[PDB]
Amino acid sequence: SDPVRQYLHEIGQVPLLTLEEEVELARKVEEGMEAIKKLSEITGLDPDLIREVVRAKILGSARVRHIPGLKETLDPKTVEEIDQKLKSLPKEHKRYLHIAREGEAARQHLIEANLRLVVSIAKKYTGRGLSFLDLIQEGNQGLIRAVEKFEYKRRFKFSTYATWWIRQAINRAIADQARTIRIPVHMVETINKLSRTARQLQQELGREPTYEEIAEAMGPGWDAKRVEETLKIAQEPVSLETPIGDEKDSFYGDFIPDEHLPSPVDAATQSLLSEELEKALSKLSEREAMVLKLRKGLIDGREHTLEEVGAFFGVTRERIRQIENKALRKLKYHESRTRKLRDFLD
Amino acid sequence: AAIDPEEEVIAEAEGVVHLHEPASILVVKARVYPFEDDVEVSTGDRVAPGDVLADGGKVKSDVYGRVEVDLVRNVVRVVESYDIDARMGAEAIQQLLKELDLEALEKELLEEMKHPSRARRAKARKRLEVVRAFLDSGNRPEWMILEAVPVLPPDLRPMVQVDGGRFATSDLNDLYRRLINRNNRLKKLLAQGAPEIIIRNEKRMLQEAVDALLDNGRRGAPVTNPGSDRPLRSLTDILSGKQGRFRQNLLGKRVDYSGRSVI
Amino acid sequence: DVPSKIGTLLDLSATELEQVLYFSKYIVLDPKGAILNGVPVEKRQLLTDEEYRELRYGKQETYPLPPGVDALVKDGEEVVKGQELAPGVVSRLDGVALYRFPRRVRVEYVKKERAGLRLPLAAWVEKEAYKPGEILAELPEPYLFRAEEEGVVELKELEEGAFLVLRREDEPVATYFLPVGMTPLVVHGEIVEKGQPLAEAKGLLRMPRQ
RNA sequence: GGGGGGGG
DNA sequence: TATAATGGGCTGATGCAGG
DNA sequence: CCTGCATCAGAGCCCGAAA
Repeated sequence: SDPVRQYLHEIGQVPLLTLEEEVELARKVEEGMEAIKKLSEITGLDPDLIREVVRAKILGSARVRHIPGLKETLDPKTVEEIDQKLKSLPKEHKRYLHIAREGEAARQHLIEANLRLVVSIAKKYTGRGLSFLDLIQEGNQGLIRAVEKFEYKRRFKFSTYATWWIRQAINRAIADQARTIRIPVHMVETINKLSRTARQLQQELGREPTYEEIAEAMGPGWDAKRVEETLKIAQEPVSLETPIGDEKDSFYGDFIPDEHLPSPVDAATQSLLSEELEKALSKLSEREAMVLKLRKGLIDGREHTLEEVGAFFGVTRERIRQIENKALRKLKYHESRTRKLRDFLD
Repeated sequence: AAIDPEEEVIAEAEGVVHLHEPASILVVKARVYPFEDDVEVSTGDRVAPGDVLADGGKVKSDVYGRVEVDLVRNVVRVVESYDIDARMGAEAIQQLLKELDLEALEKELLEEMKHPSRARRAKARKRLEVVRAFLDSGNRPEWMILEAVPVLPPDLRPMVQVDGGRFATSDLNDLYRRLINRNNRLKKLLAQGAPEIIIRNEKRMLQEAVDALLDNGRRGAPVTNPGSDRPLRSLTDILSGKQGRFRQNLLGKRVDYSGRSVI
Repeated sequence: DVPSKIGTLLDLSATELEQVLYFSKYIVLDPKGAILNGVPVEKRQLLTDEEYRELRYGKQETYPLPPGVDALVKDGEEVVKGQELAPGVVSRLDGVALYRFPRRVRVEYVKKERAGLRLPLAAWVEKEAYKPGEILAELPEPYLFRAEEEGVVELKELEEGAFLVLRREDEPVATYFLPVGMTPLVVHGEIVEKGQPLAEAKGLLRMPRQ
């Protein structure tokens, strides 16, 4: 009924390896990858595709899907065809198929056997915006790639190498998902630094530093305006559903006007404008008002400058610019009488 | 064999080898089937009694199981175990509901309706009310689990710059983000063939992401914003209650052309 | 929403619906003839994790043996319920016991040498070949087997019985075999002349076990 | 796993 | 990318396993 | 068969509500 407790129970199902079982599994994983490389050349196939076909049958047909990067759609048709060529090889060649498949069988058990390691690393990274289980899965993802690059012959215990990749994958995960406005991983690294810097500053100054005292504590390149624009970037959004104190019947979002949609006055004002905008072009003549109306555009905005006007207005090219003015100034006398457009100046 | 060329043991001359002092002894219930020549099934495969194992068909398997090719002991193990299909999750359930002919079910439950003890009468009715509900409606029971989960239009889940240049955002966005991360990472754990204990864990977390989006708090701990005890308000929360859509904006609104004063 | 609409359509209880949706139990879609605890697996049955593993992956168990302690059983040996495997180890499973990591490899090398031996004749047993443990001679009284070359002795003792090899320069002059009941009276690296007793032969003389 | 200072 | 590190901190209405 | 017995969804309106 509790999701943490159940996963802690399920990883307690795999016993942890002994030094020989650990090196055995590590051993077979690496030898299995060397298997698949040589099987690429015998076969004329692609290591990744052979890797997934070996992969398919160890796990069972429970999991069969298209894997990103492989050239063929990976469905039971092609894995049967590709498997039976694999099995169509001489006994000295097909001994390497058997090596691959126990490769991936060991890799699975090597992963499952180190799941408790991820938990005890992840438990230290709580309270940074990712949930425990979200941490674990990201930690497990590092464990998976620590298995694929572990070189067992350096004789380090596996715990030692895996811890590096786990912590690497957790801290990426934090820096990439924790913010509603996702920001680049290195930029969060800088923000986190400002805070550590300030905290020690405050810790010696006995009061909160100003941006200038941070700026110099940051070294060259840092002034106070850059401390200031770094923090405005670091700012996290707040919830529309926040209760406005009282907690009874008040949401922050209820206090926020919608400034996108026009109000009834605005939509009426914009209608009113086009209404007397064209009832003013047609009152000199609509033709020279059509030339000018073609210049700016009631609905379209048809505004370039010199060239296209070479085509269809009715005349050639510099004349439209001239009747531009005469429509404009006939408009301007036309408006000294119909001075009802002054008000639109706001 | 070993790390470096040194410390390997090579055999000095002709001789026979005996194994002593194991780390430990693993007893498995399996069948051993030695082979002289080439082996025709690779390790991991599952097989049934009588299936061809190695040496062009002379050696075969006695039991149902899955194959373990020992190239040291040059013998094909088969550990007895079945090609059982047993599933977990919504994926299981979706199938089982895909696999329901409802008219058949109706016929069978009607037959149970002619039975005393009234209790069997009673529960065959409740089941048959759902059966008939789908039959008349045209809804397929498989639709009670989602493959595609819908996403609400963004202007209904806004993220707006309020007066301050600050940003303010609806809770659904964080409930969607949690969903998207988990779907996305499950997609990658699948392509990378992670163990099923790992895939199982994420698959269940995916459910809980879908369950907090649709009706946070309904089952299990309510998901909260970090450093807040406030349950995020999910779609159900929006619809329902005194502050919900119906009672707060559909059965009654604020209005224009109105005003208030002391009397 | 109670009663579950999915639950009722399927005749799955509240608890049963949770367990399969939240990955606490399996539910079978095609038992492919499985059987567990004596009863065949029926469709739409719910298996725990352990149940699922016993049916899908098979049963097995591995048992530590104390360091240095050797097993009362050998590799590939089929075992019964409660058969004993190490001085403190008893298996709780029938099946094929498999060695994990042998710390001790013993390779018995095959050696075929020709070696000589002289005994009385009233005391020898005549036959064309002797195979291990077979009686070789019986002496009424003790007979002293004498060197028939001069040389340095290289003594090679086996578990029971002995080999003797003389040689001048580094070329072996002689290879003698001392069976059981024949205790060498020389030590390795000793030099002996012709006819010095190399060993005493007492009573029954047999070829050793190996 | 459901709730609060003031006015009527 | 490599010492090792391996299991969390008040009410009523209705549908149920149990005397 | 029936009852304890559990699990869930209810709990007045409008306005200031001092975040």
